[PDB]
Amino acid sequence: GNIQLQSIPIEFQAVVFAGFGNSLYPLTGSDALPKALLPIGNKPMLHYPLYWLEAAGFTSAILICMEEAEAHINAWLRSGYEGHMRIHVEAPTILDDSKSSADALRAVSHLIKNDFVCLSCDSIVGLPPYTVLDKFRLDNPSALAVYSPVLKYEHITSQSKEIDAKQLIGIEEKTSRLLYAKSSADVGSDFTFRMSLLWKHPRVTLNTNLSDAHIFVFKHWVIDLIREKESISSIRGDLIPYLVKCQYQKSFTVRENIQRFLSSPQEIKINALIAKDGIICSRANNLPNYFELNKCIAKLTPEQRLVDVTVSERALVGADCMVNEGTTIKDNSNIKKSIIGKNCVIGKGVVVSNSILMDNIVVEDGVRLESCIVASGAQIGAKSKLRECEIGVDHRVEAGRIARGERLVDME
Amino acid sequence: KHALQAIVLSDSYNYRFRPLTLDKPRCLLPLANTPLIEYTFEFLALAGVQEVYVFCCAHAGQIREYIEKSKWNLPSSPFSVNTIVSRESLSVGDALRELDSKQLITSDFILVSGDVVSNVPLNEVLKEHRKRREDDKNAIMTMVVREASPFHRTRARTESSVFVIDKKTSQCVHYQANERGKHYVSMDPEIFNEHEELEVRNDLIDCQIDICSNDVPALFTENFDYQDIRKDFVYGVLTSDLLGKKIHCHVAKENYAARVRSLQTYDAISKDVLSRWVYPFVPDSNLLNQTFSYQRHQIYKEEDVVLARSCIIKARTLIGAYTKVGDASVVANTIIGRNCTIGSNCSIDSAFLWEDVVIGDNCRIGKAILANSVKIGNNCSIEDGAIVAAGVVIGDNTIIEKNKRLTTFESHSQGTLNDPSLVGIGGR
Amino acid sequence: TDANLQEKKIFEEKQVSIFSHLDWRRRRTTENIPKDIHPAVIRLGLKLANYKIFGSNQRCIDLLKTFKIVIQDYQTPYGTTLSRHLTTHINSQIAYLVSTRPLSISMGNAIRFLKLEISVLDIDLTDDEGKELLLEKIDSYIRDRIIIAGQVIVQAATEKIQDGDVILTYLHSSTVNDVLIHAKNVGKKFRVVVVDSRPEFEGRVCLKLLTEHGIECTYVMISALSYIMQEVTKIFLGGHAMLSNGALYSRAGTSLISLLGHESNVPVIACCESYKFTERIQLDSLVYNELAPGDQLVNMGVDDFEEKPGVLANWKSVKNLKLLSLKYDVTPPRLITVCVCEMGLLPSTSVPAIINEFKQVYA
Repeated sequence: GNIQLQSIPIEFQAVVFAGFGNSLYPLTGSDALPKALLPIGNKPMLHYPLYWLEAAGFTSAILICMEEAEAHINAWLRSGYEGHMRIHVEAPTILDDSKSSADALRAVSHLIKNDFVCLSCDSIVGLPPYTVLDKFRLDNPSALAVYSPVLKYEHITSQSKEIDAKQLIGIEEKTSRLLYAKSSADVGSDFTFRMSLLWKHPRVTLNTNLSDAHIFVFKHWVIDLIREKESISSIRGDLIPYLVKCQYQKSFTVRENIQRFLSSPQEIKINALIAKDGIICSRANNLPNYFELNKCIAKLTPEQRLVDVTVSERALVGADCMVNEGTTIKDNSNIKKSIIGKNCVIGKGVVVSNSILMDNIVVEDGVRLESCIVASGAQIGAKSKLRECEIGVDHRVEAGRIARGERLVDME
Repeated sequence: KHALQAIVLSDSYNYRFRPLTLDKPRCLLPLANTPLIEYTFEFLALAGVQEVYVFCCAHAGQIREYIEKSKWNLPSSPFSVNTIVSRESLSVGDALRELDSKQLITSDFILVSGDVVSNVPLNEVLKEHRKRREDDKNAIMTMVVREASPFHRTRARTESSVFVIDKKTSQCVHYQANERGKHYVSMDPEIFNEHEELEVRNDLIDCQIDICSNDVPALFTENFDYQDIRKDFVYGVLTSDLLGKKIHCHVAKENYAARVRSLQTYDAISKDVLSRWVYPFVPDSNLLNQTFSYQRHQIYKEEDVVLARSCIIKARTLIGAYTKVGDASVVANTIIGRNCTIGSNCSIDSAFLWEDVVIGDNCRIGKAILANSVKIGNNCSIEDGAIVAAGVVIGDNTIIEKNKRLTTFESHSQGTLNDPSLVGIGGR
Repeated sequence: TDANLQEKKIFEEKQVSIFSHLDWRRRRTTENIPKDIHPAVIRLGLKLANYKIFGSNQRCIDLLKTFKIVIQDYQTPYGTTLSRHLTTHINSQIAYLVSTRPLSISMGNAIRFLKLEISVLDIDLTDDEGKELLLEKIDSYIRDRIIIAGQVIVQAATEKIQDGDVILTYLHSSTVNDVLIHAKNVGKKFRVVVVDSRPEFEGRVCLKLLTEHGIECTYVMISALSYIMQEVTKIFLGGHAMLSNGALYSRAGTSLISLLGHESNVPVIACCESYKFTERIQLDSLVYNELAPGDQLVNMGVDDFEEKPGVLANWKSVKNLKLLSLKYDVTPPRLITVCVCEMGLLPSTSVPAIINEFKQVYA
């Protein structure tokens, strides 16, 4: 039907990713549930980067998935996704975690006609979308990212799983342009700065407080570069710095052919320069890799209301917690500062504090879950006492009491 | 209460101005018909200084003579000035290590490694300095610099440097020069764990004006190897060689602050003060009871000045008193001392003339520096980059090539007395 | 929208303040945007509200070659033909394209022209037929009315420049810049005076442009006019539009420039293009104008809003104290000695006849 491309043409198309859950080891193991399906507001993590797009004014977007997860996603896409957009799904057989984000986008080179956006399944944002596009719509840059202050964890020092380690970003405040961006481990000797850079934009501010949210917006032409340049594994890792070294250091003169060929957004007047900027604010905006899933979820206090279709017997208590559908709490058991997914069951004498419960989980009688996180289908025996522990998928633990550890199936 | 001290470091940058420093010290040569140190002096007075000491290494008598007879010796002087002599070619630190050896630093104080033209009220910088001091006594030195263009015509290789400051607390955490063989900028990332928001700046001008605390001279005695402040000292601090202590940078965003040091700086700064950038430090304010007056297009004249009718005066040019100018002669973008005499039908462009200088008819001159009381005959001609000394008269129908400095005494340069100079000699 | 309500407040905004009527309402964001809007319009829309040194003339161009793409990407529904519906589509563009920044006169007249040619084409021509001539009709409207007339003016304006002049401009008029730039290449001996003013110092960019051609220039702020005018010999002015009475309509200080020039007996040359003329007529510089936000005045120093903790920063919450800044005023003809249009050097009062020399060309 004449709905989406009749009167007005399109401006951009959106792509989102699903990268195996790499760093989220105790939760991304089994193929029963993938990264993009882990709940957050008792709602799967994919819901948020999409809600943005839909609210941003997007009738349909594109998702990149891995064959091991093309099944359940659609199943959730066909039933569960609260939104209204349409999602072309693509899971090319070429995928293999040795081929990171950019390589995946590389395979879907053909389905990109206009300028485009690149979110991830974990691009949890509350940032108002107009502030992003209008910026890109105004400056007409060759690229545009986003960054936010690193997430302040209410908990402090449990384990030094540095998530994304640290990212040092150097920008020029007025022009918004981005001039430095590289992770720590790549340069640990002496942090080089080609002074030849400074003699333009001699004012380079740079923060260590900032983290990425994996929001990017590019003019179309770059997609050809991804095709021609096979040595681009991840967008963050390879692409962005590859662009920033071209913003100066003109000896980096692999031909800028891709600019000239008919890609004019029609009179040839933009080839003068290539550029990219950044943008920040102080709102709900960051990127979960394990450690944040506890916090990014905790950031869903905005849900300041009620529970539905559940059964909590008298002599029980639940307050300000977030609990999804169908689950059950038996007599004499308490929940506080904790969230619980779908259709889980929790016996008697149980106590769950500051803990995160996935979907379809059974909790035997009289246990304690002090600030733990448990995957879907898992199972826990009675009289068990876990603090600061994780629980793998579909796993059963019996009567044990251990802290700090990450209990999981024997898996051999 | 608190005695505000300050020390000027003359002679320490007597290098480039070799051909004329032998005539008289550089602290005493006239910038715009006004000696250098006066520009530095009123700056000092503008800082509210109450006590000043000056190191000397050349013509100390000739230096002290002016000082004793200067207006800064009178009771109206806001500060008592005393002079100190030492070895020649005074490398810094040796001054400081000699300084505390005399024990005369009451509290915080300032430092100037030469002669400075500026007009910035430092009174703010002190309370900006004494504050963060009174909580962290390891606050050693406050550096003041001028925000400008990276390619600014006043940013020279000596000042062409790169600072890295904490955007919150304005603390310099890394510094390096800009020598022609320094491609990369490197620094150890131990700072990031101790600093959130940083700013890399190349748009600065190392005015080399430094607010120094009380420990500084004694620290130099504890660290005798330090000879250059901007190379040995600060680097030692940032490298934690000199440990547990930190400095601070104050970036000026208005008014003017530059240091006369190179021939590449004199001409520039001279064109600055003429462009009013150091108001009120301008000829028409007439600090030393001169008789100057402003005229449009930055033309400056004094009383009792002889101008012909056919003589034509372009822009950006000043003229000292008692000075005559021949007929049909053209002066443009040059400064001229007092009591000078200009021949007829001559062209003077972007030159620099001093006291009672004589020039004959038909002479073409550009980008030249003429010392005190030097005569040039008619039909002569100079060109861009030349330098003469006192009395180095030139005979009629003569030509001088570029960058060919002269002198009146044989020591290391060329040229002698009378007519034959480049072609032919007058003594060698 | 709120419709008559938000259209009744406007006609309630008629009280003590002599600026009660001046429409302050803006839209600097794409929030809550409608869907009847072409992308390239939005970019242009954001350009208007956010660009500052732009659009004495470049708007009309950037608007037109954008309009082509709109009609190009447009296609009429099967029911009605082309001309029966195109205007309503464009009407929905300008309505958005107003809330970003009110229309110039150069833009408004072009729109009034485009809506005409829409209503006059013959129905026989199909879509791909009907579109193709419009672009030419537009591309001609650009070359005939704008660029050529510029080159004609630049020639005619440079004609009355004399070796030894000292001429004065005020806040970067792309036309008058092209004049002085052209004047240097022909070898005319002169030098220029540049008058800047607060807030957004639109004049320094003219200093940059001229200096990048090696022109003896002089930069002084408007409050020093009494001084520098003695030096000046001629005054050039590029206007936003000229009025039916012969008054020149340009930015804030355009009047004082013409004023002191008269009281110093220097001429006021108004370089403006014919289509900018308007049958409109106004006496005081307050009936019809356009506001710039007063927040930009808070900037105390010499830079755009940056590290400027002005003591006024809370004026929005201080009663009896409200800042403002018009960006257009009306200079009467008695000061303007001549306007130079592509019809030649004309007395400013001779404008409205030239407008009548168009309704003859157009039926």
